[PDB]
Amino acid sequence: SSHKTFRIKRFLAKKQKQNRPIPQWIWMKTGNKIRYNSKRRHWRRTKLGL
Amino acid sequence: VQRLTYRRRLSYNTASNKTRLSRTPGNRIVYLYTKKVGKAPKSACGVCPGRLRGVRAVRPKVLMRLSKTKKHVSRAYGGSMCAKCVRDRIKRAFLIEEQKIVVKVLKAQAQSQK
RNA sequence: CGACUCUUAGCGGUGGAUCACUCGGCUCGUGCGUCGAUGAAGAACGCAGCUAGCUGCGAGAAUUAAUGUGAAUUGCAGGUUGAUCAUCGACACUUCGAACGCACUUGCGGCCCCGGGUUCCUCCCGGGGCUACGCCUGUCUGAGCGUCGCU
RNA sequence: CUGCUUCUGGGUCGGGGUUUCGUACGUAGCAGAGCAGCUGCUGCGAUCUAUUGAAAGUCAGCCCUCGACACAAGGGUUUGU
RNA sequence: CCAAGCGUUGGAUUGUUCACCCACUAAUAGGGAACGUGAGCUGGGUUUAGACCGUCGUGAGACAGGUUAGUUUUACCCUACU
RNA sequence: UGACUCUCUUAAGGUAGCCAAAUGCCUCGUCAUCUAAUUAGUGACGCGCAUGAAUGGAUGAACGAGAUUCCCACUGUCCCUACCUACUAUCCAGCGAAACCACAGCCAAGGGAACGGGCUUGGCGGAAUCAGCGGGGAAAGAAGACCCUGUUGAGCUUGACUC
RNA sequence: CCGCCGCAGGUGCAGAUCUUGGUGGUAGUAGCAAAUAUUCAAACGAGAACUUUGAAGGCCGAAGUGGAGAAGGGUUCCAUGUGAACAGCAGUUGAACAUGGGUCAGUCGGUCCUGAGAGAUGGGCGAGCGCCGUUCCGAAGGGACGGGCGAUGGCCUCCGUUGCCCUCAGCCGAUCGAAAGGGAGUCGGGUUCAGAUCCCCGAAUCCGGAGUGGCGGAGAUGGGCGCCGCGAGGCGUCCAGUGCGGUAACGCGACCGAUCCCGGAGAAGCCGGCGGGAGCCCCGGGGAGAGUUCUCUUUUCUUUGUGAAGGGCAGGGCGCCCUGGAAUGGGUUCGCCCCGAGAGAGGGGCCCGUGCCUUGGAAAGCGUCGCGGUUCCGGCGGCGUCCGGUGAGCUCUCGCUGGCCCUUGAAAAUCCGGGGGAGAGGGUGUAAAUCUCGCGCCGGGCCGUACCCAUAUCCGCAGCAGGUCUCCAAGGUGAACAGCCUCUGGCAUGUUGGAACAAUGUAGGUAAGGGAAGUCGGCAAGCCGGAUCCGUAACUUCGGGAUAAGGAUUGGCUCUAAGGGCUGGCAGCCGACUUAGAACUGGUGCGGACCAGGGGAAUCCGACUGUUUAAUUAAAACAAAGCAUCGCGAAGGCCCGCGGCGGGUGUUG
RNA sequence: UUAGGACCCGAAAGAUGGUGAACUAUGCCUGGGCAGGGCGAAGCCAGAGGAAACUCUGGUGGAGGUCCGUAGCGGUCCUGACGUGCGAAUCGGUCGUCCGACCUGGGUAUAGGGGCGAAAGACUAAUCGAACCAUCUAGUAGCUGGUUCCCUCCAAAGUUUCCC
RNA sequence: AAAUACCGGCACGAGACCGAUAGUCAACAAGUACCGUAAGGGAAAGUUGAAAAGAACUUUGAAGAGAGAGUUCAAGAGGGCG
Repeated sequence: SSHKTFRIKRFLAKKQKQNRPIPQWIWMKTGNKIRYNSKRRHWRRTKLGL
Repeated sequence: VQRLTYRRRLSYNTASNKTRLSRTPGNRIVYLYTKKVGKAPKSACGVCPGRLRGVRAVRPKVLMRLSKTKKHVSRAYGGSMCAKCVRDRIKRAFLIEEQKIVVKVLKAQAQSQK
């Protein structure tokens, strides 16, 4: 809700910064196997737990 | 016609969440969250159905701010007991304490003939 | 003549079989046989010039010191008196956790000691160290018409 | 199922005819329960009467125009004993 | 007897097929087609779960014995027909 | 018929009442009523298969999305259907599933696991389709919830057996 | 990679409603049909039925499709770019994607408190992890006023921080438990692309603190005496001073005081009637700007500010107080109710004032009309922001008063007043201790704060016709928060368009004559329906039945009469709505839409109201009052637990 | 031929230890909420008629598990719509109740042979005549279904006796 | 003490074992994504080439997509590509 706890707001803060795509210099590496970010987490589709 | 919202998070019509209509210098009506209606002290006697005189009827944690004279009347049992039940107990204190002496003097004058 | 439909073949699709590979398993065998109040396992949240994950690490944070090694790291920039790698013995190691001041809100203190607000001066501010339970040995302090003792 | 120039043909609009409803708005009145306001003239008044079988709609799948107004000899795809 | 061309109905009570009856009629004949016909309907009756009564059973329960409430799904395929 | 009387069964023998009732097998009970006609309803009648007194009997205003019968009014429920309207269906641009499916898909009889799309014997048979439609495919659905069997269970019961 | 000779096996598939993956026919088919609706130009752009802007037409119609929140979501917020995928048509659009941005508090919440409850310790139990238990089988207090003996800081001044020990202490359970209970104190205007009671500006306010207290005022500067001097004043002494006024209710700005004790506030339900004050609506004018003006309209529409905290005044309230003594009883309400326990009448007192006036404050806001800085602006200016009336109006709020209960409607933190009077203070002064009085100084940490809050940010796998807690609530019609229509605000028809107008549907209608003949059955539909005036049966538990049944009436217009305030049996002025009677009048139409009971005679069952099988059964079932049994006097009845000096009924009898 | 998972797939079950009252059932705690009308209980007032006892009359008042009826809460009939749905229970019309045995949000208590139940074996997270999760477990099955190369040679039984 | 046990742990060695539907659930960012309130349930997914030499340039298109050109033994290997 609007009314959050510091532990929950910290939990949500982490799950925002994990929800960004790959840098496009990562796929130019030598032992590169990553196409896209498989763990991208949309807010309609998957509801984050809690 | 002006329909206007709650200003706090509390979206329920509880005794805490009570408002009044207030026209601002912006020429608009907005909710000011009213204080509760304080009660004057009821008598310490316990036969007076009404509440005391000369004491401010105000919410009880405000009493720190109030001057001494706003919280009592200048009398014996001031702001604690009503004038009626004090002056009936000035009588009751007296006429009992007299009646003690009436049986005190009779005690020796009921003994002394034996 | 057709279109359409079927069969076969050529080619092209759809699809991912087959084969060939294999820094993975599985199984047997061997040597060792080591966690923790000096804060474990586990969890949380951070940490990269450009970084989401994985891995790595802890406000010294994809590491510090020392040692060995001897010129890289590398996706892209940028900057031998030891680059970098392994090794790892020195140091450091945020929050929760047996989890320890009391609560689990990151909510409240208690006490001692430092530095600002000063002009030890009591509030205030920051810092620092203690402040859990059960228990052993001793220590201190008082308890009892406990058993006595002497005055 | 039809139409797309006999110097004519369909279309559209107009007008007729037909027909549906029932008398339009404005205007006028010594019509109107009255009431208000001015000393009989003047407001308000549903309604009524006249103008007024008036007004309005009427082929979109009604009928006749010969009156305006354009438009109409074009495009596309195929077909041989 | 040749004979199925053509008709064979409207209703009261009944869930009823059956039956009885009123009234008409030329006549109110009998049947079949998965006891025609539920992706045609209806769901009155039977035949779930709820309930009541009677008899039966110590009881749970039983009862072609009454009673009441009770989800009726799909065609756009192929044929047939239109 | 049996107020009266005796007897039997381990106790009493259904009293007041109510009834073919939500309770009556026979049964569409018999009589009256309602109708032109009533296996319905109501009112009676009780030898009541198998009614009955807190396993409560009888009643009863008010009440009821409870179950019934009748009357008035109103009506397309019907005689007997018709028209209109809106959204569909329909056709089109764009998008675009599913169930189901041995192969499949025209009949008559025959025989056959005794009701065939295929077999036999006759009828016959003409591309590709559209909108409908419910005759058939013993159509789809879901390893019959009926029934029976299993030395398969579970819920419940008790005077089963063992605790 | 394989032949031959041996060796070994997880060694050969069409099936198992086989397992996993892939692809067909059906099929460019079903479908994209819930809540009335779109249309015209233009813009950007490769591209428009869908975007945006404008104009039109509509809808939601204040119990909303509106403006805000709580749960939950967690970046969905905002801007800019993108058009691959996704948004079941499309897209220049988006809650998609990609880059950046965004949540500011002593005052709003959390924090604090306790509620039902949860739960350590001691104790008990238990093979044991543990369980029970929460005041019970407990040495359960680490606090303060006083006194020597000492250490200390400032001229150790005499006091602060203490050390050692005397005297005082119960209130009885650690801790947890509410973002809706309790709970001190912040408001106005402006500002952002997205944040404001949080930022900026301006007004306050609360709490805590102060070490030699920063100053004032209070305390608290009196009364007798013996001298000079026209007189005042004078110089000395005694004693006094923890404030004053009012008959009172109680008032004045302070007005000493401890352990202790008492009390109050916090802190009490639902409902009815009536009143006071706001907000809104309404009525009559005046401005300012618009809209209409073919005609009529002194027109219709919009707009016409003043916060918190002070102070004063209304106006409410009083179960406060004095006079006096009341019957011929009187005062008084809508109802009541009140009185020799003190009424009427008179005179005061208190409390609340959210109203008004005033500081705030016009400087700001808004309305307008006009000038600049082209843009950098809380830009500089001018005019106004007015005068009143109504009310069973609606909403909130305050008060008074009654009803209701075999119902009696929270606790604690925190805060205050009193009762006592142990102490304390100074000896006429530079007076003291002391002050709940006026000002002054400093400080207020931590966490949450964006947005959606529902026919698209939540939960039902989805932008799912489901579900999901509240606040505000305009005008007309009307009994109405009904329905219908409109304003403010919102929207684009609910995941698509176009063209037709077949059958069959689905959702609305209407039907001549008959009228239930249909059918299991009046199922569905239809009739009836509002108000006023008459009239109303059986039965009845006398309450009902009952809007029984059955009639008459209803529009528009135009009058008549009746019902009231207010100033000096009558004049003067202001009425605000309703009722009745009447005339006239239409093609008998009038509750014109909307809203809105078919009725009667019986039977069966259950008294009734209530509850029930979420998702096939709303019933006659269940419950229920009433009635009647049965147990039990506590070492008990009934019941729970593995256990216990265990637990429920039981804060019981 | 056996015992073992024992050729492969398959029960209904049983036991053990855990997770659930975000739905719903019930108790508790603390909050919120409910137009406008009809009927007119006691109390009360005045008047009338009578000798009191008293009997009336018209007002007043505003009672009730009272009635019509909105929101709310429910869910009757159409056995309507829908039935590869908007929806693993919805839609529409018509309906029940709407001051109380009322509706409702948080908080809180009760947990699986247990809970709670105005009682329907109802409800206990789309699960209820014994929830769900993991394990014992590859449980057992006289019962179904399947049981994969070729050629060659031989080739049946459905009867006897005994058997829960 | 020793002989003895050791499907966990830390190192190793090996195999008539499996070869990406196999072998661990997991050869990969696997106890990961996702699901459930929770207990728990629990995946799919290896291969460009020797070397990116990963297709400069020109051209049609709004772009996605092509047409020539080019790289390579090979695009008949064109960034889910033996």
